[PDB]
Amino acid sequence: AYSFKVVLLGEGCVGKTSLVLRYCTTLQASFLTKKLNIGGKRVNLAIWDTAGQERFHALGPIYYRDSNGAILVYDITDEDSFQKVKNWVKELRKMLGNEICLCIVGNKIDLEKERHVSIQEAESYAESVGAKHYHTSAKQNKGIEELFLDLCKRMIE
Amino acid sequence: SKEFIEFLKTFHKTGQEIYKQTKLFLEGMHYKRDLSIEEQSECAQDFYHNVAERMQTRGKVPPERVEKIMDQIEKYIMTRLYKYVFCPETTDDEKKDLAIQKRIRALRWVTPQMLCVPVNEDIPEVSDMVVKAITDIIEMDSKRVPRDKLACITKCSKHIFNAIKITKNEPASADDFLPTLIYIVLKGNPPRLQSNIQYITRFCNPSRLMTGEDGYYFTNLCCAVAFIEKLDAQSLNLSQEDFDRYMSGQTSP
Repeated sequence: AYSFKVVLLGEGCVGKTSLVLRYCTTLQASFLTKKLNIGGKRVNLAIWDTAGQERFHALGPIYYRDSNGAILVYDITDEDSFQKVKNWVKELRKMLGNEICLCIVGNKIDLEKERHVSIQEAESYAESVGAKHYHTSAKQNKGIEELFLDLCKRMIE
Repeated sequence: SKEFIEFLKTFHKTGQEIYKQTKLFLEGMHYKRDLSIEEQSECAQDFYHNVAERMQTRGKVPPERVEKIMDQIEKYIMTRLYKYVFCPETTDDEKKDLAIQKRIRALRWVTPQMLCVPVNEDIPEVSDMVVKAITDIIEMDSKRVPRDKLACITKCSKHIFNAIKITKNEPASADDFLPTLIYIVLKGNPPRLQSNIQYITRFCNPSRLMTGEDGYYFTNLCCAVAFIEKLDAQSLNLSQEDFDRYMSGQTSP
């Protein structure tokens, strides 16, 4: 019954593509789908990748329109990538419609030795904007399933 | 038109009701022809909304066949409405078409390298994909039904995806895809581009655009056009000196 649009945010270098490929010969990784069953309820998930480069900054809203959820990926070793998430959240929160369900995803937790964004800053930021924070490692296939499962739960609620 | 009737006859005391409601809507549109295109579009969209719901309620039809018949409805109504609601004289659709056409023409000098396009046109198979993608986006204007215009955008995107995958040997992300679609649009300068976009927005069955692949590719086309409209020296990593020289039409990059 439920059909959900989920936008994916981040530059290529934060490893967003590996993350969604993990979850979902592949021709393209820009539009991706999953059919899910949650509490005997059927869920159609569509993942809409959005161009993360600075030159495309004004285009976000066109992509974000009518989203049900958003997955904002940053690289835990790159504080600039986290700063980008905070600006994206501001945009997502100005979208006309219902509250988009936000995930703030700290990727490459396999490089925790080299992390620049503290767990406390990331989780406290997420709470402040009504988002949820997740740790993932596309490299080691951790946290990916939990993220998408939880988001759908949240989008149903 | 004959096919629509024969199609609906299949559905018994649900097909007659849809036909009546479709005829009512179309009669409503005739008496709205002198209203604004916004008002005409709201009418069609309400109609899509209401016919779909009145099928789930007082009809009991499986959601599989529901999409299939909404496609038939859209084709009947839009085939009949096209001459009246595509690029209407009461709108700035023509004005917008000319401005984007002139803008795309002005930017004929922009290279794929400037846009960081991940396609290598020296590979014959890539070159063939690019040729097809340009033809796909050009063909959009030749189709009357929003679903068929969307199919051109979607075909174009998949030919682009092939071009990128052959060049890079990795599946395109949005970061790979969008600059390539921008480049294809710049090369194609597709006829009546804004009129096609406005028509799809105004008259496409609103559902097909919401989550599924046609919606994604259409959204990307919208992003491409918006980028092209505001493109500046900084967009292409150029000095104002070089950008202005290229814009004069007097200098090759």
